Amino acid sequence: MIQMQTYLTIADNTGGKVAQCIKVLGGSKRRYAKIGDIITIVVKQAIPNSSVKKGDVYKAVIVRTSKEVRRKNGTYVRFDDNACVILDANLSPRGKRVFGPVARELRDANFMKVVSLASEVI
Amino acid sequence: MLGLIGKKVGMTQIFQKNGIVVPVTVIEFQPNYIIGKKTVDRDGYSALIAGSVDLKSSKVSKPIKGQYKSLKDIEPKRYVIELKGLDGYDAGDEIKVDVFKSVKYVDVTGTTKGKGFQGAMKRHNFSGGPSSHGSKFHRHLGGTGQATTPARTFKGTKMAGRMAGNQQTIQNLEVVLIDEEKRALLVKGAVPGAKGSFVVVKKSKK
Amino acid sequence: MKVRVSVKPICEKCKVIKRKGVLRIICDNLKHKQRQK
Amino acid sequence: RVGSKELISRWGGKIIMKSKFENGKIKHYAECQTSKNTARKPRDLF
Amino acid sequence: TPHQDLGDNVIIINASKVKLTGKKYQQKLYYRHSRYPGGLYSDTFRTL
Amino acid sequence: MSRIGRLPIKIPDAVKVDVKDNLVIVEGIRGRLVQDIKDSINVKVENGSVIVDRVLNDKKAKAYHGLYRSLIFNMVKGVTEGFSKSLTINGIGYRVEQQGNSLFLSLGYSTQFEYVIPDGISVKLDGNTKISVEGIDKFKVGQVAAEIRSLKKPEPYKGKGIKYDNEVIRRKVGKSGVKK
RNA sequence: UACGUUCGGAAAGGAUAACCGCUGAAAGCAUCUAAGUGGGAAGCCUUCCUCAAGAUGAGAUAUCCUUUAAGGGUCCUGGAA
RNA sequence: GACGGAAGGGUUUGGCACCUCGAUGUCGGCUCAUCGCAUCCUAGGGCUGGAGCAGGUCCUAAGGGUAUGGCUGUUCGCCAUUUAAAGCGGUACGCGAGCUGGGUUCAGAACGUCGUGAGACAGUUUGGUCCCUAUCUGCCACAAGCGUUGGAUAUUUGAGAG
RNA sequence: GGACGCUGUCUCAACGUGGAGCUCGGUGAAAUUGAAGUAUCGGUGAAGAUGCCGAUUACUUGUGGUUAGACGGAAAGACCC
RNA sequence: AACCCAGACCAACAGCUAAGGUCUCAAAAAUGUGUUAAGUGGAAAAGGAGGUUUAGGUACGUAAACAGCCAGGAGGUUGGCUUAGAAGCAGCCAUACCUUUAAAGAGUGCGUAAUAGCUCACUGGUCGAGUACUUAAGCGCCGAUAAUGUAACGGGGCUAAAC
Ligand SMILES: [Zn+2]
Repeated sequence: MIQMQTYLTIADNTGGKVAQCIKVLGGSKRRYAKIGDIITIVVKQAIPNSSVKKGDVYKAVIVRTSKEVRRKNGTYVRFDDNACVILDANLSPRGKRVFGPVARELRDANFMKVVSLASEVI
Repeated sequence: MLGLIGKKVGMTQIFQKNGIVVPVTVIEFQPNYIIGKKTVDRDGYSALIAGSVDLKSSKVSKPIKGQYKSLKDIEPKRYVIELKGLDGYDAGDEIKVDVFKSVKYVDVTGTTKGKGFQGAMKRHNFSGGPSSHGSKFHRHLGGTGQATTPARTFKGTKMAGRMAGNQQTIQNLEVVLIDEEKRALLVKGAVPGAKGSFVVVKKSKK
Repeated sequence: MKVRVSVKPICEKCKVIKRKGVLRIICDNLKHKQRQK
Repeated sequence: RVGSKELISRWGGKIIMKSKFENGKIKHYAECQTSKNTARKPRDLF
Repeated sequence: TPHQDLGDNVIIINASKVKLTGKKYQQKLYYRHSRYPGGLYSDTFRTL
Repeated sequence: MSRIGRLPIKIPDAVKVDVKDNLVIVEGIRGRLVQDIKDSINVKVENGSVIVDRVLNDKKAKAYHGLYRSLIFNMVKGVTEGFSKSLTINGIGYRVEQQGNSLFLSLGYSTQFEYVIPDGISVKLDGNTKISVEGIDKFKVGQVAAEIRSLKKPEPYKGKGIKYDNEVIRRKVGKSGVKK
């Protein structure tokens, strides 16, 4: 349940460490993004001398949320912080590695390469 | 249209074979009998009168009693409805629950839960005023009309008043399970009415 | 196309007709078609 | 990709769908070769 | 007398065969209003 | 009025015509056609010929004169020789086929069009790109040919579509005609 | 209670706007129109849902009762109201 | 579509001083809408110097929808992300006996300018009470009495309406 | 003015508690008040109609809610002259 | 209230009239001759315009007018050129170019780099008398279009119950 102004952990090795959601894409009054949705983020904090500067606007995909969402088989998975991964123009991960686990709705949202680069899929 | 008088037992969930959960509502079907018939040349239209769970013999008025004089071994029925344009049955018959065995979707009609005198914010999803910044306006209507034109409140303006209690028919409920031995139907989703209220289940229109 | 108030023939091949109560111009040069507003 | 769902009936047939004509009225409509049941929209044949 | 009711009663038969002149059959409108806002309903002679 | 309204109607020998109570029946070798005639116009059969005149001289009657003359003439030419209007299907992958009393059209759309043929009308093919509607009534023949054409109206860039054979399609250019 | 779950926004038919016709005039031609005859839309009327015979136009009908009966109300214990 | 001509709309800025000074509370914002079509998008077309795609222009059509933030009291405007599209007007420039007082429009104080001065200034900044238990009409709901032509108890056709 | 932390201020509201409101019993006002078997729309009119014209709607009478109107009540407008 | 008719001493269950009307609501009309198809009547401009009634001119004709159809629609001569190309058709000067002359313009339009090609004006047959362009008067059509509800005859309705 990421909305506008939410802070997120960037979970990849581009350089950013904190991002802020500034828009939820795909819908007119759309207010919440869930796992596997694409948001527009601004970078609020980055590793020094990186390829990603603080104050740039990118698109990102949500990989962990702290609010559980129902699955078909009745199981709910609720992480412990909200985290996203930056994307380039092709809607593919800009980075080369992903830190920590991700949720398996990326599988269905067709982010197979994010899933593969993740460490654990829950 | 095939229909039955059932009782909403409650809700539960079941596990499909591969693990997918389906939330279901359970309906229990007391025996339903055909009490009479309505004919186009005598009543103006064709329908079958269907009845359900019995009444206590101390509280059946004689008009109701005489309604069942010609029927054999059919006690008076508390819930009576009409099924328009149906055939294949006649007075004294009895409808199984299996008439839905070939049906994929159903429609259920019942009396929705009553919520009493309810305000606008619950009744019509009205937003309210702010709860701070000096506001003295929390869950009131706001403005209702215009100034001088029309110098009245239009008919149908939404205000406070009673909420709920109407009939309602919900459409295209998937049929999950039929259990003849326990006289039960399991549909997927919600069904109007409180526990123990009586619904009418019809074959879906679409 | 040229929903106008003054409908006039443009070339000598345009022709004037009246249909269901409106005045119209019909021609082979479909670019010349017209109806009164 | 969640694999492109083969456009199938509930009776195992493909739904090829066609265009009837009748009396100015042009109709696009659904058809199954297994069961020959005619409707309009393949909603009604899953 | 206009005060009181002294005239007779009338039964009209064949009321569906009244003939009109002009284009009234297509153009005469019968209006009604439900008293709700915007609830103005028209009905031409044919349909009515 | 004008000479078409008064021009006499020849009757072929094989063709019979009869008038009675605001109705006309024309029975020929190939069929029988009927028509209504309005009160203001009178139709007469004499000397193996048909004549039409008007009781009044209002403009409605003036127009009716020619209208009914022409209709009865087409009503007689039909029962003797029948009417026929033809069509051509031009374009890559466009096809027409016949099964019984219906036609199947492949016209680029993602569905193959079936087409019930109304009664009283026959359809003739020439390969799979040429059609000819034949029948007793000119009105019906024109109607059918028109509705088939409407199934896929022609276009000016390449002539693709279903065209009347007698029609001439004005043609435009696309890319290479604008070459500088 | 939704921050939840489930379902619904169709399809089809009739008359039609703009538009396109067919057969044909007035005006030997031509023309969708003047006689007719048609196609044609998130639009209109049916269709989906709710209310509805105080609709005084007060409907239809199945049964009970025939000088206070049938039946209803009050009282009391209570609800899914 | 140059230069001109003929009209509508009564929303902008005005004219006029006809209703109102024993009081018609003035600008925005929030909540709540409704109506017009001169249609922002979705729908149905005509023509293009319309190849397709993407358009331009024009006709018909108001059923539904027509965004969130930074700045400003702001209407407006600008800017950043969007969306199939982020329409134009009326209704006391909708809506204070519904809310908000930021601004406008009191008495404080200071600054700029003018006046000898007292003071003045649609010049600027700050502080600066928003009253009232609903009689009728209107509307949102539930009942009492009564009629429906014998009196009651149930099942319903349906005008009409949402 | 900006930053950090914190939060129902907001998306977005829901539930619970306490005093009123609701019913009954006792006690018991106020301002206002020419009356009234006071419907609406389209028009006209001292130029925004409960009282007029045309048309439409509406069985009779209460109670609990909400103020759109009666240019509401309160202050012989404080602004202008 | 201001326009039109008409100056109230009082009473009457008397008559004739003005303005204004005579289908009905709502006291009062019918007959004759024309127009109107738009419900115009029952709002309005410029302008567009084979609406129609009536009247009057110019073109034109029983020696074959208009329309349709069947043919010709030419040559000298790319008319002179401008221009890179103009052949009838980017454009300029005129066609005071005659000729076999049916009749054929120094070519009407479309389309061609320029031509070609397809057509027109004109003329011959077929058929057979009004046609082709204007003017005057009476009713009409589009133009005609805002917001609480048909709302610009009072309404019902009316093709006269309109003028
Ligand atoms: Zn032309």
